[PDB]
Amino acid sequence: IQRTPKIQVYSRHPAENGKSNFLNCYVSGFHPSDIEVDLLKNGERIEKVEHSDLSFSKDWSFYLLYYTEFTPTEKDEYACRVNHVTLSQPKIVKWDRDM
Amino acid sequence: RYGFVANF
Amino acid sequence: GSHSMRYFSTSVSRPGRGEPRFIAVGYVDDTQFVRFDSDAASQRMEPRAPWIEQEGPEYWDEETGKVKAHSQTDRENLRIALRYYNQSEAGSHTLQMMFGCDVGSDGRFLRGYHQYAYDGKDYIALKEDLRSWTAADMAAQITKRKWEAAHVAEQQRAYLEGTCVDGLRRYLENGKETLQRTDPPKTHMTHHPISDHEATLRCWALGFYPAEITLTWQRDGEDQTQDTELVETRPAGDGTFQKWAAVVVPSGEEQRYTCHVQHEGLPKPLTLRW
Repeated sequence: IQRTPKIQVYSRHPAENGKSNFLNCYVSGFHPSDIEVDLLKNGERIEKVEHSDLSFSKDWSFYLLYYTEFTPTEKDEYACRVNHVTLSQPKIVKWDRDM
Repeated sequence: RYGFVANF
Repeated sequence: GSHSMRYFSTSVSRPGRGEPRFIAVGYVDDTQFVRFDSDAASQRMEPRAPWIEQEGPEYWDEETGKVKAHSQTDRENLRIALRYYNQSEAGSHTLQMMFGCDVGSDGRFLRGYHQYAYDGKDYIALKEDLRSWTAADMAAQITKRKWEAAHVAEQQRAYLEGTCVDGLRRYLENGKETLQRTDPPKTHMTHHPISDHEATLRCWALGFYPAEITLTWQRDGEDQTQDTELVETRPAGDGTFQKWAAVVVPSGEEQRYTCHVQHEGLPKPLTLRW
């Protein structure tokens, strides 16, 4: 059994420039449980990101939430970078506040 | 309140 | 509605590091309330929501002992798996375990669980009757016969209809205002052209609890099936959840379409239109 991570990058609250918020990367549906997740700001890894306790769904696939406090701006670009044994290369998903 | 398990 | 208590534990062997990790997490419905991590310094069951801290010092002592017993036994079970499958300790492997119970809205016992997966696949599971097992393969059949001779089923049934249910009822009373709440979804819609002739309507639900929610699109009163995209429900990180549902519609026709939002905390469903 090897299962590819689903990835969602999003903010805790609707994003408003200059307003403090939380940037989330939710990874789910993956197996095995070893996974690398980084939050990126303009391509640079953000320091001291936190994550939830390892848990799993009914089909036994794992999920984790990675998160950091951030204050969105007009020009700053955020993304989540994920590496897992099922991938050919680390996957980068951009944050799109207007989704 | 936690339970318990056995060896395989 | 009805309520659940679940403990989810994951054991992973780590050749190279040399020593396996066991981590267990406890939930009531969609609210995590405890964790134990064999890698961590405390070597204690720890609170992960404030409502459980109504419990006294003896709770943390006893729960720590029980989860440490589980940790030892499942880490031993990884080694037993190696024997049953004729596998080398050179590889990393995963053993997942779930147990817990469901009660009704008035606390009545509904259902109990005690089940394992090895390397992502079912290994063994206690059946709904709480009196027999389903073994997924030859290895599991060895465990099944052993557990049958040792009457593990009766032991689990006793826990599941006793301690498990007693604990869950206790939590539902003590943490009543947290666990018996319904936070209804806050909703809005977005619109994205795909081409000159199709566009995406996306219906958003934010800030809701519990996690269960139904987002549906209909054109003129019937389903959309595989014309509708439903994303996995996700945590906001603050104890609430988020979800969206999307439909691709003919441009200029953003009105044959309605988003209906249905959630346990909504007296009446929502109806959204672009």
